[PDB]
Amino acid sequence: GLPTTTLPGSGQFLTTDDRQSPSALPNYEPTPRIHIPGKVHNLLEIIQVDTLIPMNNTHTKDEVNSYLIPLNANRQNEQVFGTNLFIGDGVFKTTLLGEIVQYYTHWSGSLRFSLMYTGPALSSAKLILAYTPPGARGPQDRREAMLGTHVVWDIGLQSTIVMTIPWTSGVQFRYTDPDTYTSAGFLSCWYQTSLILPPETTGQVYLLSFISACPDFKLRLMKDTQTISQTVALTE
Amino acid sequence: GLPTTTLPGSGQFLTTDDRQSPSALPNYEPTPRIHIPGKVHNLLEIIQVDTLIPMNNTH
Amino acid sequence: GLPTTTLPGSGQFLTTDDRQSPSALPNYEPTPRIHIPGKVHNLLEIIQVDTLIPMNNTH
Amino acid sequence: TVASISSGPKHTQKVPILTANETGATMPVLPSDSIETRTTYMHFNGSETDVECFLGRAACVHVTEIQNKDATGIDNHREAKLFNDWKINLSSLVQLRKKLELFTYVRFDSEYTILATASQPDSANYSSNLVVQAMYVPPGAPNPKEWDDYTWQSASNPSVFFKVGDTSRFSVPYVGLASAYNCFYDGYSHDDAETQYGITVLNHMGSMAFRIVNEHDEHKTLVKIRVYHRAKHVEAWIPRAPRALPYTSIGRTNYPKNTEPVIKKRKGDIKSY
Amino acid sequence: TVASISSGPKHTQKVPILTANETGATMPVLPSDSIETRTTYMHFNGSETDVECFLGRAACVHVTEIQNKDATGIDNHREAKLFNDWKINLSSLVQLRKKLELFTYVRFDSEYTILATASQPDSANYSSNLVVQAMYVPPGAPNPKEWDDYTWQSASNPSVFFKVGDTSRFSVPYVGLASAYNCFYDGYSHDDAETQYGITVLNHMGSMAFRIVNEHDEHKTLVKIRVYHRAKHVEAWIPRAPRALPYTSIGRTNYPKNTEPVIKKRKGDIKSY
Amino acid sequence: TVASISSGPKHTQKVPILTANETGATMPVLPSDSIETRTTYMHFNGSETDVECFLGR
Amino acid sequence: GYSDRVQQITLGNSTITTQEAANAVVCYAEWPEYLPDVDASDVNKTSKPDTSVCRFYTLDSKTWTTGSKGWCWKLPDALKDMGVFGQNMFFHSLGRSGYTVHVQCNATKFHSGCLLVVVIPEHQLASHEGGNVSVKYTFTHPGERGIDLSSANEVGGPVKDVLYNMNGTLLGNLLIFPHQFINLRTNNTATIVIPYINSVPIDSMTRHNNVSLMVIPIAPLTVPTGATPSLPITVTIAPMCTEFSGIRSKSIVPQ
Amino acid sequence: INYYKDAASTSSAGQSLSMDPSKFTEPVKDLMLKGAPALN
Amino acid sequence: INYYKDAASTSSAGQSLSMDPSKFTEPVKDLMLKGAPALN
Amino acid sequence: INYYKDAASTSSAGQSLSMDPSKFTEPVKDLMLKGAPALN
Ligand SMILES: Cc1cc(CCCCCCCOc2ccc(C3=N[C@@H](C)CO3)cc2Cl)on1
Ligand SMILES: Cc1cc(CCCCCCCOc2ccc(C3=N[C@@H](C)CO3)cc2Cl)on1
Repeated sequence: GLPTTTLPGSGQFLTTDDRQSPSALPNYEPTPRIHIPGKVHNLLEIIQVDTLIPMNNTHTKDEVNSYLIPLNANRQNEQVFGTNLFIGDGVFKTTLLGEIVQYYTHWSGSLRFSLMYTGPALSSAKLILAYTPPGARGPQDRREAMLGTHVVWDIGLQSTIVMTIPWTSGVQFRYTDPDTYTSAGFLSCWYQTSLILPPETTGQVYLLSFISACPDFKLRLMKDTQTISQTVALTE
Repeated sequence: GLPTTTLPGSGQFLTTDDRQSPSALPNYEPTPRIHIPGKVHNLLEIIQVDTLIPMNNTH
Repeated sequence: GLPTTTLPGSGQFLTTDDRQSPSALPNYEPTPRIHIPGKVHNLLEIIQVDTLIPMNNTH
Repeated sequence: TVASISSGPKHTQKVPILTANETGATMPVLPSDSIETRTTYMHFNGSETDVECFLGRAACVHVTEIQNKDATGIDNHREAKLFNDWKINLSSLVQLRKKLELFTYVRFDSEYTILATASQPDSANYSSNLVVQAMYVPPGAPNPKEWDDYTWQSASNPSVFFKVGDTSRFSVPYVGLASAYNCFYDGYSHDDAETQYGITVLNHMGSMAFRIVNEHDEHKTLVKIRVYHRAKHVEAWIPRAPRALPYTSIGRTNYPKNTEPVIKKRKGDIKSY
Repeated sequence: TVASISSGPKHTQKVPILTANETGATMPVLPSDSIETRTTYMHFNGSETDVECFLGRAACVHVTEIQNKDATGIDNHREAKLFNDWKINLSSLVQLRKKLELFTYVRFDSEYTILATASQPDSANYSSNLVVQAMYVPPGAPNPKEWDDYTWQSASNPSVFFKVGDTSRFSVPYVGLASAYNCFYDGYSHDDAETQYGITVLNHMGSMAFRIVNEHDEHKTLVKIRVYHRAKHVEAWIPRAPRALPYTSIGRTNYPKNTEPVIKKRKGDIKSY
Repeated sequence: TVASISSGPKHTQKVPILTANETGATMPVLPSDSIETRTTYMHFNGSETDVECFLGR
Repeated sequence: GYSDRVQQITLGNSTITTQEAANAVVCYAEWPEYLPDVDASDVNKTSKPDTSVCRFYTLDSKTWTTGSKGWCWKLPDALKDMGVFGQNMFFHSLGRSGYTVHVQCNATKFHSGCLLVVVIPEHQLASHEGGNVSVKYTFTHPGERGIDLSSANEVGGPVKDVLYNMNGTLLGNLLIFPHQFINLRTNNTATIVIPYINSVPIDSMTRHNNVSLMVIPIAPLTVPTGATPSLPITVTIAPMCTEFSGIRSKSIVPQ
Repeated sequence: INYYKDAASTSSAGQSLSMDPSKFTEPVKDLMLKGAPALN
Repeated sequence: INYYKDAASTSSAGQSLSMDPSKFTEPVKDLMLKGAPALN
Repeated sequence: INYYKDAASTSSAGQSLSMDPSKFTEPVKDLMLKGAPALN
């Protein structure tokens, strides 16, 4: 008989501990694995695939239309859309990125925001996208917007433009749940010159917008998502 | 005295676990084995012998 | 199963003991350290800096 | 590892930021393709986002309850909770369910922890000490009918006996019939016109059965069982869109009617911040 | 190591005891610069004044309380202490606080011990055996609303279940967002005219939540939770003046008005012994 | 270990499927003696049918 | 002078040419291949009709109009009646296959509109009834007709709400599945190569569909002034590396 | 590691991995070859 | 040290440290180079 | 022997045995020698 002493914590059950256990089914042989395409190893692998952002959130019931950012022909100087960058809330929240970020407490890294244009091929347009780093207000006019991170996008044969929100930060991690100290800025978009439709054409054209994370990205300290809850256990 | 911590499951009895136990009969000597024809090792050995099927179940 | 005996003191919590514990946050990666001037290692380092004595205590 | 390299002004014919998303790719664009950057290192590995880590902590998967009371004159033990049962599965309580259904096929060993606590809602002199016996009843094996049937002998079926207030823990290998468990299944068990659709049809491994071994004392004792499940040795294939609407049933994808808009409406314009 | 060397009479032009304190230095003067000494050795290392040792013992950081009782008809579990909560921090009880605030920035892993004891202030037949469940709820994660919400499933959030009367112990890595925790912060969360000032703004890691897993017995049971915290792997920068006045609030430096003189007045003259 | 070997058409004078059960033997006939098979491996050892396992709980 | 843009796919006795492609997607970066022995279980030699089943079948055409919500086809169902592919299907106990899907929609440089073409492995549909109502067989086996998401709820059928993918997930996140867009201004076809994806090495072709192909208008069709307000969309699909096993009597399936 | 002195006290035995059905499936005195006629 | 005989009874697995998003982010048939035109 | 995988779970650290008060006691820009005049 070897002398032992038990410490504080004996008998506790910590849902996060990782130890060995007896197998209830001694000697059982599991089914062989066969090959299946698509294996995922890290959630970091999947948040780099871009998905659509319901940017046009202004509706009243969920609709395919809140994915469409409208553009008006012949407007000059004006603003196309605006949003803050609380990736865990608001427009971002239902996107795959938003949806995964919510399983973690802290995030750090660059984001990739792209816009794909869908107007007739014989039209043309020049837009400016601007990222405003924390510390200033959402820009109120392009002059204000153009003094921060921006890209003049020229609509052409190449249909999409990929803007990166480079990680601009004092503190090396931010909260995924919106927090002030930890806030990330604003994203706005304005006409640089203006949309022009060809003859025989009319109305609004739309941009689709996507979001995905750069390879830069870090997420840490897992927790429970506000995105799902329940009141009684389900049954069959 | 070596410091320990006990985990969840301590004291449980799992009918399928396989561990050592003290022998109640210390030092006892079992009867020698003699040879007996017919030893079975796997149930897989015996399910290969065919047996009759009551196919005509209608009684 | 290895035979053990527990000694007096089992289960006690001594605020001054120093042992290992399971991490509640398995696999979490702490923020990198950056350099900060001023690191203290011993209280003996700081009690050698002189400070003023309110000698005139009479107020 | 560098998180960003140093990059300076650019005036090229080589534009990495113009792409064609119609192709289905997400081109790997970085901050340094469109602003001037400085070197910085990652200092991070992505350890805690590994799927083994993501699915590897215990989650509550089931809460049931049984009572110890005089069975004298009870015509239906099962019905008196003289020993309940659970048609095993992992998608009754939803926190863990949304996590698993981020994948289509999943393969893992399970580690179960079972916590049992007792309640004595009406006048008792004391708290008795009950031993629970929770045995695994696969498909094609007698289910117990009374709380003390021959079934409980469990001569071939793994069973664990632990005390109420304590916890029991053991681990079961991956018992799936195929190479992975389906998280989803767009099929039937056969081409029947009325057979059920979905995964309740593949997913079946019979039910787990609990009872108190103790005979009855003078008062009644409620024992409530909580089963926790931790995946170990995880393998996951084919990521899918996360669950947006609430769940209604074990094993079907169905969402409730007149549900509410899941996308938050802006308080303001598209232009609003 | 010598604590003092041998030194004899001196009649020099080299005076180590005259200095200019206006410079900000504390010149390293020793007994042997001004009296005749003999050799003596230190016999000591300064082991127990290491900051790891100074901050490394468990200190009580929080006492809360929850009760097990029939929740039937309770409109606000939180309010009935059917399961309390603690907005985590380390500066409510002050013994440990004064110790930490001897430094400006501090970095360490935490080891928590949680002791839970039960009380039955009014007539009970017995002492029941309750299991506590204390789960960690970070910022941006549902807080439980009832004592038995889906939240308690805690499928992704670390939770520990232990018995009242026992102790639970686990250790959490340094969870700060920056490189160190600030002990002090002369800033705001943004340039707002009315935002709060101080460190309550950086310092936030959501709250810890406790509940009893047991349903109710016939009597009521008070369970009082004490959280102890031990720093391990300590790193401290920039020493500061010790706290002289009493504390009034978590996270602000504020002292109470009409406080009392903190320097003891002489009973006698400056000349008094 | 192969569970089945590959086997193709047969037109022989050597018929493994005709036997005389009166002898008391169970002749070891396989799928590949009477249909055309493809190779497949066992992936299994028969561990949990060992008598030690069968009587050992 | 090779462009990403022009392409030719020849499979069997049938060829497709596109002069306005946008590359092609190969699901999960894997190309269809036959079933290796190491992965095999059924001992039966399989049948590989090759060129008689691995050719291009063009399903009947759809009409995109300003009110369209989107269409959904299931595989192998959509092909249950195409030539010898279909016969083989009803006649063997088990079968396995990959596909090349080519979705076609041309317009002019004055039109606008953008379709999402996506392949979803194991697309288990939801009942519009809620609760645990099932979706009857016939409803998930529309055949070449596919399911029309702008048709009305029917009884025993699936829900046809587009912002929810017919299963409780948001349209916006379908992009995690192999997919390609058809943006009239860029593109005129979409091509996806689908490797066989299952948790078993071979399965039944009638009780289980292993992918749904979905074509969904996202930016509404907008025709030039006084143009007819609609465009046809055509889907052509070719089984590739098909294998059938366990031949017999010929399945009889509901309805 | 055995902690105990007696052999009965050790854990379960380990798989025969013996397996030879012929004592049960082919106990015939003159050997039968599959493919050759049963009765000559 | 494993104390138990079966593999299911061992603790959690250890980090894939595999990580290759290209099956998801770039499943295109003809390789796309960043910087070169998307559609030629 | 660490029984646990993560570094936070190990016991207390071990004595700096670093000790250098000069950053606090003599942060002067031009070095002062004891015995030499303070102000020259
Ligand atoms: C005593 C005792 C009691 C027991 C029970 C052993 C475990 C039996 C159940 C096997 C695990 O079952 C599942 C595994 C995975 C999934 C699963 N559902 C999908 C979403 C994905 O995975 C479901 C079940 Cl029921 O063993 N010994
Ligand atoms: C179950 C379970 C429960 C838990 C909780 C884990 C610990 C969470 C809290 C993290 C530590 O928080 C702090 C560390 C340092 C300081 C600090 N304040 C300044 C004076 C200095 O340091 C404050 C807090 Cl709240 O984890 N698993």
